[PDB]
Amino acid sequence: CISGGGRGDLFTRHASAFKPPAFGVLRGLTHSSQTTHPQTGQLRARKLIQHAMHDRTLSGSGHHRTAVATWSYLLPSLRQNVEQAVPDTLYEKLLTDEVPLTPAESRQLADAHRLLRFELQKRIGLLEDSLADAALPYLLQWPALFQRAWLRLPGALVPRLAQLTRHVIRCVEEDLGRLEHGSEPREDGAPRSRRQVTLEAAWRAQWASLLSWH
Amino acid sequence: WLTKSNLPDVNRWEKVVNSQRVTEDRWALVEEDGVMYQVNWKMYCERLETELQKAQDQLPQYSFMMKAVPSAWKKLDIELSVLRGLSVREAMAQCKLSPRKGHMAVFRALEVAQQGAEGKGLDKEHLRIAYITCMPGPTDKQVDIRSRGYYAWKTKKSSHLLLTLAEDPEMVLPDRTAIPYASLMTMKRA
Amino acid sequence: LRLPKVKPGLLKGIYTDEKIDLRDRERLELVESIRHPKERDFYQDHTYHNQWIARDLESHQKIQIAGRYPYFSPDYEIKPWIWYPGDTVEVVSGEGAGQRGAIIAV
Amino acid sequence: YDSRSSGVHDVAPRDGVDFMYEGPQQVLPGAHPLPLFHPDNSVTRPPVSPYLPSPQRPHPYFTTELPELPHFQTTRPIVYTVGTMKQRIVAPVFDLANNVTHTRELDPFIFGFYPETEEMAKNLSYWLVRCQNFSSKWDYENREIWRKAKKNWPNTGMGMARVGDRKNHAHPWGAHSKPVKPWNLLMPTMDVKTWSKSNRMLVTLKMLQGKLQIVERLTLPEPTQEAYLQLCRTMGWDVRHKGGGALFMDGGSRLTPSSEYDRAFFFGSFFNGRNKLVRPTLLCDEPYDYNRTSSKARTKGPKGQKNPIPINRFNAYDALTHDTLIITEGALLQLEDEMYTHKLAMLPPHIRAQLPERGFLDSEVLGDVPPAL
Amino acid sequence: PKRKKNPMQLRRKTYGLHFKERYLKLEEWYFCPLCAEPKKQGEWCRREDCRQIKP
Amino acid sequence: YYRATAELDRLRGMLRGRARLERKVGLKRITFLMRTQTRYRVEQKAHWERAIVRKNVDSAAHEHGSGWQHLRNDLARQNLMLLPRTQQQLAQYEPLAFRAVMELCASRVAPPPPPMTAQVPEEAYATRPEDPKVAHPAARRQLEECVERMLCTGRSDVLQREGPRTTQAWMDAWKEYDL
Amino acid sequence: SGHNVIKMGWMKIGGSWKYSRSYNDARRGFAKGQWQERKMTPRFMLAPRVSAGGPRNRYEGKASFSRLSLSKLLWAVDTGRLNPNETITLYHLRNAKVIADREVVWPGMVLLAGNVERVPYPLHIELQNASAKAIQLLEEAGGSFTNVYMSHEGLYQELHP
Amino acid sequence: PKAGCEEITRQGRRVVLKPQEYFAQHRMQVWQMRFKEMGPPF
RNA sequence: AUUGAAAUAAUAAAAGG
RNA sequence: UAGAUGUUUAAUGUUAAUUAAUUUAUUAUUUUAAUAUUUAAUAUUUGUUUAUACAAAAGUAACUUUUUUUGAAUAUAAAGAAUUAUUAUUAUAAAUAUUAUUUUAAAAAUAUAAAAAUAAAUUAUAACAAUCUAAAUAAAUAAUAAAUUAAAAUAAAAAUUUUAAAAAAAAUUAAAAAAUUAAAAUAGGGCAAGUCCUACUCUCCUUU
RNA sequence: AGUUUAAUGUUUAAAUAUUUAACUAGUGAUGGCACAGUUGUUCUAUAUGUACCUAUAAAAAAUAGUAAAAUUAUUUUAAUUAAAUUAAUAAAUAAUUAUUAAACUAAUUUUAUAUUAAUAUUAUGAAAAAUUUUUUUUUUUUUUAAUUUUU
RNA sequence: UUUAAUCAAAGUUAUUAUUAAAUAAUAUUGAUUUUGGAUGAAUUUAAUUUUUAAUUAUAUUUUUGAAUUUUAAUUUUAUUAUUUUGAUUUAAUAUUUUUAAAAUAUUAUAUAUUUUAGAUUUAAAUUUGUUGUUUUAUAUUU
Repeated sequence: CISGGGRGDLFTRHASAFKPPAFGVLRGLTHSSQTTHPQTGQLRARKLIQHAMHDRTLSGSGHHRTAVATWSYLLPSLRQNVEQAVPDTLYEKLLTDEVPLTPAESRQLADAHRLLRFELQKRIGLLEDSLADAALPYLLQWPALFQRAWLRLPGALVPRLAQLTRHVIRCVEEDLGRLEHGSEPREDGAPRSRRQVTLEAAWRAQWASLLSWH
Repeated sequence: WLTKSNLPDVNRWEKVVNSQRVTEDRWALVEEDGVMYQVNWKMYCERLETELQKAQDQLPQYSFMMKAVPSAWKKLDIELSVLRGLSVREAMAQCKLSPRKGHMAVFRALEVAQQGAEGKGLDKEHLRIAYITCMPGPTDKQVDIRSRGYYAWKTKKSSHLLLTLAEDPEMVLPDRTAIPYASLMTMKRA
Repeated sequence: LRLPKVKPGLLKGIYTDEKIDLRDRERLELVESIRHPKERDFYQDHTYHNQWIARDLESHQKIQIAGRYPYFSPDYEIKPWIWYPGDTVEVVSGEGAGQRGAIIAV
Repeated sequence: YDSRSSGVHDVAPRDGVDFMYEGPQQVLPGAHPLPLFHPDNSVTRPPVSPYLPSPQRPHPYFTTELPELPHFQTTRPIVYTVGTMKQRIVAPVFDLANNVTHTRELDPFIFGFYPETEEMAKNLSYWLVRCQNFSSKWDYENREIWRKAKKNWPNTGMGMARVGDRKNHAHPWGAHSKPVKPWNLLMPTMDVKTWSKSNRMLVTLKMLQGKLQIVERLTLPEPTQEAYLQLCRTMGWDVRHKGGGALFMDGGSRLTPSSEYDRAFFFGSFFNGRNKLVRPTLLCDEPYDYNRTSSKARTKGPKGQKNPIPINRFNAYDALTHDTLIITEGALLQLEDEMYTHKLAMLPPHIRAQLPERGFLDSEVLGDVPPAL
Repeated sequence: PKRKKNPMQLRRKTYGLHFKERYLKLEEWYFCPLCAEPKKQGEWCRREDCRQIKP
Repeated sequence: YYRATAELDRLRGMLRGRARLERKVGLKRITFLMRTQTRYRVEQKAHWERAIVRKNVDSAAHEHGSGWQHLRNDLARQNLMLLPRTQQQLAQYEPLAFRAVMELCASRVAPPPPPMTAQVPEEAYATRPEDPKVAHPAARRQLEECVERMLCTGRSDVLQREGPRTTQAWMDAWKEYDL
Repeated sequence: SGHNVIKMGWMKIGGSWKYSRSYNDARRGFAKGQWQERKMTPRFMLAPRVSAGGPRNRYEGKASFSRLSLSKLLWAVDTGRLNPNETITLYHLRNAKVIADREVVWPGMVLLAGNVERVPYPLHIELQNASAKAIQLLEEAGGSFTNVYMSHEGLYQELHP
Repeated sequence: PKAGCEEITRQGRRVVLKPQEYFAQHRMQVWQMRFKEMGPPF
């Protein structure tokens, strides 16, 4: 996929995807003059070329494409990023003890520091949209991420991470304030609120646990 | 070149600083707000190995390439253009009635690629073929003894059969239950 | 060395979820039946030339078998043997450069 | 050309290494209004010289006796010739403790022969071909392929090409009819005229650049390699493999000249870097060739001179791949001795007839002078 | 032959009906209300029921 | 020799099923096409595209009872100096201006007189005395000629005409720098 | 990096070979040598050869001296190579590098006085058969000359004493 | 020869330096009696 | 002057119709 | 635009003195040896039924544990036309074993094979009948510069014409015919020299 | 049922197969042994000697000195284009194109003009008579441009 | 459900190696297991010739019909060659390869650049009364 990730993906093709000089240059050669001066970079002599190149990711013009825009994917995706680039062995020694890990593990702490600044900068525009229909089970890990990356949770990203983090905080307390007087979510299939007691209690528990942290 | 000896650890990147063969970290020129900042090339690849592998597995398909189907590919293709677009309920049904081997090849593959999807959590009903291709495969060679001392080499061509079963919920199917009328003179005897 | 290297099925492009090789042994009844009954293949039990002659391997075959069993060379051991069970040794290079652990067997 | 009109530079700066252009008041790394492929300042290739080379002062050395340290004269009296520099060349010699003991004239014939490129080329062109493994340049021929002798098929009745005994260069087993065997090649000849003259114009360029430095002694106090590498740190010889390294013409001390090296230094002189060690002479043997007419047809080795120059002499390839030249004062005396009878025969008659007056021709054999050092 | 065939000419074979009426045709079928498998109208099972009455 | 096979290999993308695939057969084609564009451009493209224009300005002249056979001879008679592609631009975008021309060539209006040669002024012959102070008689007139032609061109408000308001004073701008 | 196609000039590699017929003959070393001229018989077939040996047959014993200019000598005694005090012989000339050793072949030399009219200082020379005026010049100057004609081993026993 | 094959596995003949020609071949005896070249060089 | 001959019936190579 | 009056390559190009974006100007139309097509929706394959003798050489893709003798030692199956192919490899012995491979639901030419007439077995007969589909499976062969064509008429070139030009209006597909296109400046007479031929008197180096 | 020939076969079941076509009646013969290439057998065919009698095998060079065929590199910077010819005692140059170099004056516009030397290169093919259409093979891109009328 | 029929293939694949060639002057009764086997002739390769011996010049001279030059220092080192550095340095470097990606112009017939028209010898060699001779090329990569 030329240009790599139009909006969603992290991958792209910049300065490491070369220019192959020995092949029949596929498309956008509107005119035959485009052999000695293809003059790509011009925006119209580029949309002709860039579109027919490595598939502008569409799975096949009717095949099933992935649902990456939704909070039900981005945030349990970001769970695996920091749960891998920072294994719990770093999380334990950071969360529990304040003592210095070591230079190596301090690099692995900063190696993943600027790995969040990547998956954020790429998939931030998506996070704000599905914030509307985002669910509390997923609005609750947004603070629980920047811990394993060891960052204090509270255009450029900083302007937009703030307003979003302020935006989510209210929507969490709304729901938590919507829980104390919770209507009947299911009078059928589960009219007895079981597993909803502890799981939503531990939410209210684990929500304020990060507040002092943040 | 030898990756076991010419590249001991691919996470590293050997340089020469002050005539010292030092091996720093390997990075990548990942993207930013408009800058290019280097991130760990082992970390940059742990995402893609997962964020992609975790992208596809949550796509309602079952991609399934069967290699080395014993048949020529030029003949296999012509009898896969029939199945293009057919729903799996009416592809296993129309491969089981045609006479050609290429359809017996698909049916056996369209069964192994059908139960495999069940363990993948896809329904057996709303399965519908999405992509089914034919690549040339490895070939054999019989000697072909001919007259007057001549000879040739009968090549026994095989092929590959790449197939992906998409899943569409709203796939409504034409009625095939409809018994004919002349058979509905089963009233006699019952 | 220029572009990232990920799982061989993700950026390469042909992403399958279950590859099946039919040339295996398990899938013999699946191929030996797919082909027609009219496709007779002779020499099912006996070959034509004499196979109890001794023969070499393919070029690529040795190349694989020389890297697996290199000690078959004369004097592959290390000329003085200084590593013994119970020694206190640390690794140097490669995977996990710098860990310390006592030898248990050599 | 001018294809690849896009996709070269990603349109963004790097993280902390890319700087935009402030303006014409500040200066970038590397910028210079002259085309320099090896750009060097006085920090990376610092010339070891009193002054800094310049168009004003003809050479970065003293041209007049500085009176705060004793003055030595050359061994043989100096007469100026065609390519000489026509000015005194007083060069401060150094000590193994990185000091400046005394100052000493330099013979303009050897060290003041103004360089010319159309002759130092002959020095390099000779080397780049002499310094060359010939025996590796061996390919098969048509008659070394071991194939059938008969035409591999009757040329007429067959639906093939008109070819017989296919062992030729067109085929993946044949070989060139006239291939490149070692003895076909050339070891070029090089006489004493154009070898000395070339070399003397290289020890001059090594002065005009300021990379020249006379040393009292090059002995290590012990034969180790530590005393070698420690001798370079104190005396300042960057000899790392990448940084420019020294060139060591070696001839022993001033009072004890010796054409061979010092076993202390020779054994410590071996270190995998930009160090060299050469014989303390610029002249070379007269070129002969015996197999000049392929008479000995059993020979291997190139045509031409069968008396090649040994690699450890002073050439033009290591005169520049090693930046600093490091001559010892013993080496100096031998240069002035062997080149003496050379500069005298290279004078006009009317001038060669004044030498017996000016004490140039005091014959150590007729007793008219005590024997020279 | 007198020459080689360009690809636009090997596809020319696939335009007419004699090619589509040999490869690219799908048969009408239906589940035998007893034999439970697909079937064409006319050809019957071996089961004594699928053979006495003719579904 | 040099087939220019580097350049002519990118072009193999926009050819039909055979030249696009096989590199050899594509070159013999793309080098046969490119060698006939340049053969048609420098040889035959003019004489054809140059007559689709002499047909459009002509057909646009029949709508006024005239034709190219007459228009061509009378666009020149009047010294009009219009390229035959310009008359097609007017006949298609400014239909009135074209018609306005077609009325001129049909009118009985005197064409502009041929440009004059170089006339010797009388003052060139007028015998000059031995006088060093005053200028030559011919320059005092030729210079006047140059400053009138200098003010007639454009409507330059020369500092809202701050320079000498009249000509006999503009020729005295050398006395402005005397004390 | 070009092909000197005769009658056509230098040509590029990869160029046109349609007009390089006689060039493919010269490279093969094949020499016709203008042999289509059967009609006109050259001087070769019609030239009576004198002297069953030849016009300048240098048979063994032929006394063919190598010419030594006299003016080359008088230039090397004032340049300073030759000491006019001593009887100048063939040994000095070789050692004074006045004349190379490729010049000296049996019998040694010959002193020729051409475009020389006077010799100011007396000179005493041992050469093989100086010319007449070369002799008179040296004799007229007080100096003398002798003709040291000797066998081969006389030359060697003298040049390498 | 590619890298190793029956045409190089075995060992046909090998070739050494070619002897020269007589240095003065081209002053053929047939001319040294017909002609005599005279005059100054050029 | 320095070998002399034979429809040497067939071949070959030429011309001519 | 652009040096010039047109046929002997440009290069410190990650300094063969470099080390993270070289994005390296690089390719021989044909004689090479490997692959890939096209002929190829193909030609040829296709296994439901016949009558059994022995040696040797011949092979040894090959196994054996199971009864060699009353000899000690030794050895007891298998081919050759390239093949699991037109085939009783037959020196010998023989006479009632059902003793274990042959697809297909069409039509023509052809190919084998077949009642009647101008004392014998024959004719010719290019006459009924009889055998030889297709599809399914499997797949080769020679051939291949490519076409933007190719119906049809019609003039133009040392020329023999591949083209081009005017004038036309020429649709796919399968099948079957071979009219045209893809295989030599030749056949026949009449003459004259030459080689072949015979023959020696005179010719040259024969050796035996 | 062993003996000199005719169709099919036409990469064919065969790198000579099946049927057609011309005479001799084993007390004398299927190989024993034997012969071999500037030559065997020879029932004398210059037939046959292991699927091309140029026998096969090996090693090699004179072997297209032969309308032989190939001969690897764009963007350039000097021209011509058929002309020459005497076998053989003392008479200025063969000619072509090519490479490399050289010199302006009795000799007019205040015009115009490729002469000379050295070396490389000699095969591009007429027989009758009569007689003393035209300039094109080769173009950097945009325009511009003067040779058209039917019987 | 309708598709009038057509129209396209661009630019990437794992996991294992240290072999060839030339060079080096220090070995040597034939490369691929245990003779005869009677105690005997099996297992014999010798002879004054450019030979596993390999030659520093251009002159003279045999018929100039092609031929062609002499110790270099006498037991002194141009010698027949590999090893406890993947032997050394240079030069060369490969399959098992098994890998593989997408709907723009037409729709009553003249060949790419999408304003719809116009424009067309396939090359090379061959042919110097044939530029237009009567050969060659399926394509790809080496």
